[PDB]
Amino acid sequence: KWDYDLRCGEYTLNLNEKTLIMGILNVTPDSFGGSYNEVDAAVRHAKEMRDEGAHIIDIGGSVEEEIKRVVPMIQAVSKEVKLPISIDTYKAEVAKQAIEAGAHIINDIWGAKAEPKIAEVAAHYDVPIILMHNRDNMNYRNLMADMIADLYDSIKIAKDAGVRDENIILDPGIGFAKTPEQNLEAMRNLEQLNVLGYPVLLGTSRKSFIGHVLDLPVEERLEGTGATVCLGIEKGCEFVRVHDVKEMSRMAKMMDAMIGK
Amino acid sequence: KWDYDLRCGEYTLNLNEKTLIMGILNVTPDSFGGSYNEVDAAVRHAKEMRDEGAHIIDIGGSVEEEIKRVVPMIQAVSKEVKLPISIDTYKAEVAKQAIEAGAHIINDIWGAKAEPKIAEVAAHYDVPIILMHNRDNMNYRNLMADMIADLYDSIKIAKDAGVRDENIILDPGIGFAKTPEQNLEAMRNLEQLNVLGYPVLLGTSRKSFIGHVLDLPVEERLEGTGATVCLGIEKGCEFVRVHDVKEMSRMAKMMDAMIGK
Ligand SMILES: Nc1nc(N)c(N=O)c(=O)[nH]1
Ligand SMILES: Nc1nc(N)c(N=O)c(=O)[nH]1
Repeated sequence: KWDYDLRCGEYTLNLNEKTLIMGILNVTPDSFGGSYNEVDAAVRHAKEMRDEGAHIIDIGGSVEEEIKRVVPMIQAVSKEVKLPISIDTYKAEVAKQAIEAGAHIINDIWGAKAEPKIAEVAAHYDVPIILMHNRDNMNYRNLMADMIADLYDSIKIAKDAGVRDENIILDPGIGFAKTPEQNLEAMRNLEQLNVLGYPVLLGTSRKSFIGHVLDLPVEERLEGTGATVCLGIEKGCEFVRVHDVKEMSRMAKMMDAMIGK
Repeated sequence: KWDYDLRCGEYTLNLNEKTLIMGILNVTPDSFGGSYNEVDAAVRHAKEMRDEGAHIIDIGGSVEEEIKRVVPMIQAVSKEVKLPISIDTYKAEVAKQAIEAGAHIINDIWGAKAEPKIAEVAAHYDVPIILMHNRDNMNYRNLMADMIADLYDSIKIAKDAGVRDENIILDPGIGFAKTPEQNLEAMRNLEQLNVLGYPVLLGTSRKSFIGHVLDLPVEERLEGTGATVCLGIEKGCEFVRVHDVKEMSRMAKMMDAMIGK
């Protein structure tokens, strides 16, 4: 199905053998970047997730401030944990610094629209970039049609910046610029993103539309996240972005055995 | 989609609004049927499951011995918990007694093949009956083709005994007469059972094929059962048979919101 591998400098991700788990790194800051408690807690937690089945660690970010916070964690983590690191920013300068600091993948929630020059940063360092569906409004003529249109406007910016098709991963942006009923409608029609020809990452972990259905606080969302990850993998997605790495690695793995991936 | 309701004497199950959860009643016997600890523990546990989202309680069974064990639990539970009770037997006499004792549904793991007269018991009391795929051997020419053939031989016996179409629920018998690879193949092709025209119950809770994939003991099977319940509901099934009622009710419910049931 994929005729290539996701190349990440030192690490390669095969896209055929299994659903790839992206671990959401917990970034509780200190009231005082760099300091000992916040980097140490980020490392212990990247290590926990490596040990419970994560294949990528996702590290989330006032511009020079964002860099001072995030660069030290990428250095200490890339050092101490042997996994690819994605950097969660829409700022081109923050992205430049992160890959320089040791990050492998750009994770952009504005899909190169926030700051187009980010795609030039991906182009140059030749890293994979995740383009997420997002928009600054919620006026959908047709939810899925508009979604697929908007993602395509992202791919045009990425490609016009030098980005190779093989470094493009797409993401439906569940929980961004979508009512809770539009979120459930995007889950129900996720297979449509496949027509675009690119690997798909789903990020649904703990989000309010799960609590809208279940009527449950954020710490009570494990089973509902499970259901989204499963429908996700059944609908074709290549990665899932989760906080609960142990549980979702097991669900992912059972789904894989069944769907025959 | 269903143009009728599952009629159960006092209780009716609507088959359209939600995936129906069947709770597996825990039947630890006493070394001495009827006695106080075993009926009391069965009741407390039927009550727990009623409170965590179960819609049916499934009560599982030397023939006169099976009846002395199971009749008292059906009396105390039907009394103290206001849910329909299915009776898990393939013996016609055990089934007769159970419905007389207050049970609403017959749950037959031999699909009227073990003892054909069970279908006469269903016919007469006019109760729903679950016909499970099972066979005393494992020589499949074509797993799904043979499955659907064998289930049809069950429906013929049921119907020839007087059973109305509307009292027939089918079950693919995951974990019966199937290698672990055939179990995963039946999960992957579950939607085929829909051509037969009947509601489908899935029972996958904690079964060794989950541990074959995950390589995990029976008490470590929650996430893998979750994955089967989800693929199950996505593939069209109307009921799921589970031990972990709290967790699977939440998964079921999230899946329902998404698939649009
Ligand atoms: N790709 C991606 N990045 C994020 N920061 C997300 N936030 O939830 C998401 O769903 N997807
Ligand atoms: N219907 C039904 N009854 C049982 N006793 C089962 N056992 O696991 C099952 O999977 N399905």
